[PDB]
Amino acid sequence: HMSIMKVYCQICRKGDNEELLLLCDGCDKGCHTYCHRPKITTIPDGDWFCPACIAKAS
Ligand SMILES: NCC(=O)Nc1nccs1
Ligand SMILES: [Zn+2]
Ligand SMILES: [Zn+2]
Repeated sequence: HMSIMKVYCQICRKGDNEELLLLCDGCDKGCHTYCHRPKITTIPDGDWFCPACIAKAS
C-alpha cells in the first residue's frame, strides 16, 4: 500500500508557488507567505514553525 502526499496551503487550498509555500516543521501543514495575515514578507532562511505550533509550544 502507498501513500501520496501533496501539500496545499491551509488558506487558499492551492499547492502552487511552492517557493512561497511555507511548510511547518512542527505539524507539516502549509501556508503561503502571502496568505498569512499579517502577510509574511521574509522567506524563512531555515526552518518554519506555524503560528498554531508556536502558540501551543509557549
Ligand atoms: N520548513 C521550512 C520551509 O518551508 N522553508 C521554505 N522556504 C521557502 C519555501 S518553504
Ligand atoms: Zn495560499
Ligand atoms: Zn505547525
